[PDB]
Amino acid sequence: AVVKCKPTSPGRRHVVKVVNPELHKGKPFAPLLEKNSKSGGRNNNGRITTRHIGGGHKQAYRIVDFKRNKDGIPAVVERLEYDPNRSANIALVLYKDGERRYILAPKGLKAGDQIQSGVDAAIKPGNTLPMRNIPVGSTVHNVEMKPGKGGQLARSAGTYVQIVARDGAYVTLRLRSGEMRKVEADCRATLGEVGNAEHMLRVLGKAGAARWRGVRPTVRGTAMNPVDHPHGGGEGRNFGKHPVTPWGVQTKGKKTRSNKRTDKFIVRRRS
Amino acid sequence: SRVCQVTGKRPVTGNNRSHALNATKRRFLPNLHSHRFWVESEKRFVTLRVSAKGMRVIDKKGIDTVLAELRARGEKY
Amino acid sequence: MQVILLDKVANLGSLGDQVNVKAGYARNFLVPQGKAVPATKKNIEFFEARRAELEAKLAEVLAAANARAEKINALETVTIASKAGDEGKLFGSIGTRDIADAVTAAGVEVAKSEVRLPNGVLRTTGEHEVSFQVHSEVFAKVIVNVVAE
Amino acid sequence: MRHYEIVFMVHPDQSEQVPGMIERYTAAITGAEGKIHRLEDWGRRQLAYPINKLHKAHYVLMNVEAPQEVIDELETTFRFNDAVIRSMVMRTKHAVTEASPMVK
RNA sequence: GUUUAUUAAAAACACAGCACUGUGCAAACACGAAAGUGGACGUAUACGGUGUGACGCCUGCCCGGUGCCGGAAGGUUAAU
Ligand SMILES: [Mg+2]
Ligand SMILES: [Mg+2]
Ligand SMILES: [Mg+2]
Ligand SMILES: [Mg+2]
Ligand SMILES: [Mg+2]
Ligand SMILES: [Mg+2]
Ligand SMILES: [Mg+2]
Ligand SMILES: [Mg+2]
Ligand SMILES: [Mg+2]
Ligand SMILES: [Mg+2]
Ligand SMILES: [Mg+2]
Ligand SMILES: [Mg+2]
Ligand SMILES: [Mg+2]
Ligand SMILES: [Mg+2]
Ligand SMILES: [Mg+2]
Ligand SMILES: [Mg+2]
Ligand SMILES: [Mg+2]
Ligand SMILES: [Mg+2]
Repeated sequence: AVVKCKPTSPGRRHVVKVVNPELHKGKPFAPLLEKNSKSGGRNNNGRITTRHIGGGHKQAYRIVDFKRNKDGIPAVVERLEYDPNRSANIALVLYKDGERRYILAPKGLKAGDQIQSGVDAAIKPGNTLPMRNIPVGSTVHNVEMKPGKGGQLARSAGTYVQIVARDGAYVTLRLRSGEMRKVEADCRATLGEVGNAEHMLRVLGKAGAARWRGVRPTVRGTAMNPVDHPHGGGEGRNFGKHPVTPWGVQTKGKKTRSNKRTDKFIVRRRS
Repeated sequence: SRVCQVTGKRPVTGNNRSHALNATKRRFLPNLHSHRFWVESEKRFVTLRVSAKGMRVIDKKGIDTVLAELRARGEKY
Repeated sequence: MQVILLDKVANLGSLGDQVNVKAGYARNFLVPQGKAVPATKKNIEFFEARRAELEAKLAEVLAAANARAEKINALETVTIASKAGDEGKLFGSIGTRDIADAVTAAGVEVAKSEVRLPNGVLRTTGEHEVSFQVHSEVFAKVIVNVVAE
Repeated sequence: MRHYEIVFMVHPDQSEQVPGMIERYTAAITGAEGKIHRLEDWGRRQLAYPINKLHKAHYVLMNVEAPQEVIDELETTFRFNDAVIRSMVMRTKHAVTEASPMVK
């Protein structure tokens, strides 16, 4: 549920929260954590490669199960947690034999409902089963690309991927962008839309609400000097040139896809 | 490194001469390919990083004469 | 690539021909599977004089055990027990090693690279013809039953 | 409880395993303490129009007196069974054991 | 809030918000003769770039030019 914050100061004027009361108000499960040190957008050479990353609140990596291998063992959701690494809330599942894991929580999955992976998993949200066993037309998430690799499609806050067709060995997936990608029918796919569907309804509201997430400020190009960006210069505000990246590559329309290996798995691009 | 193991090739540096003879230094890289060769006397595959000249040579001398050079040269395979 | 042959290949010659092949077809398929020797002047005399008919002693006792890998399998009673759902809808699909584990227990201790499947999945419960290529010359017809668990 | 009239149309490749289904669908009704009144396997039948690109189907008429919890379960058993093409669970006021017009 | 340490603190840059566009993951893009790494142990509600710069009422006409995008029958054109 969203909460429009009352304007008791500028910078609380526009803040729209996402108050989820289902989330656990306590410590996470300590065996499933590991260190997530920040990098600032800097590779092994030390140079800034990706810009506008740095700062923000410290985080710890939750070891989330994307591969979802424990076949034929039912698991019950113990609580829902807030995950700083991603936009979907995660769910501490307790299997019957005693192993605890996290999964990406689906849309309606709250604490108590029993989930189960495998090949014979009952078709209801939470259950992961290979896409030759999922009926054509349903909405799955956490979809793999290669079998046994781990979920890679529809893994964000409120995204889902429809299985539009099954022709033999591959299933055609109407992905979340509109792209129709063929993934093999042996790949796992967790049923149901993924949970935190109102994540796009939040408003950060103030400038330092993005610095909390590690979003350093984005200086637009037409302010810089001509040595700094192609959009530099001007004795005023001048922009008499076609909009390019800081490295000359066109932005406003130019398709920069260079993967000719996997053009075969792509029925259509997006619109 | 860009060294064909068989023929000992190596990137040589010449010039990108243009229509007005402007000389900018370039490199001629060899046509190296990492290939699994069937050594019939060992019945295992030896991966030699070999050019495309050096696969004409292996198809001529035979792989057991070529790998009898790479020991005497002192090179691993 | 002038190459010599040691077994009949389907569309270029029999044992003991000096056939022009494309130089990657000998380098990747003919010589690494032992169907050929590169036709050097030292390997012409090694074969066309010595083993011109001495290989027919060996390449025919290679296929003498072909029927001894086939004709003794005149029982044709093979059953694989895999879990299904209901009225088909198979939980555990039968592969080629799954056939070559129940042809294994019933008859020949057979390699898994021989099982030729027109479907490859055998998902639907029922009888299915499972032909073999246990040598490249004489083929088999054993029909394997899938029975529900 | 509540009286229903369930007719479902089985894919005719699976006509051999139609009693393989009714041994479960009835057993969920009689196993939920609900009677079964008439069970009339209509047999294979020509369609008036081809559903799902095929022209015949194996129909089954089955009056049911069940509590409603094991019928929504039963519709979602037709829904995920890829054999039954069409189901139609019509509610009827009384239990009719009097035979169909299409038994004769 | 930030900025010309040392004559410019500003109406400049930023900003939340908005839009366009690229990106199906071995992502685009960046740093590297390459390996690799950042992107990200993130997966389109995500990420990169671009312009605008809370909010309210709004954003009109022109595709000839210059780019971009889609077309590919014809013309013309490289090594060979
Ligand atoms: Mg950015
Ligand atoms: Mg900006
Ligand atoms: Mg911005
Ligand atoms: Mg300036
Ligand atoms: Mg410039
Ligand atoms: Mg001006
Ligand atoms: Mg002007
Ligand atoms: Mg000079
Ligand atoms: Mg101020
Ligand atoms: Mg100053
Ligand atoms: Mg200062
Ligand atoms: Mg001052
Ligand atoms: Mg401005
Ligand atoms: Mg209006
Ligand atoms: Mg306008
Ligand atoms: Mg135009
Ligand atoms: Mg035009
Ligand atoms: Mg064009």
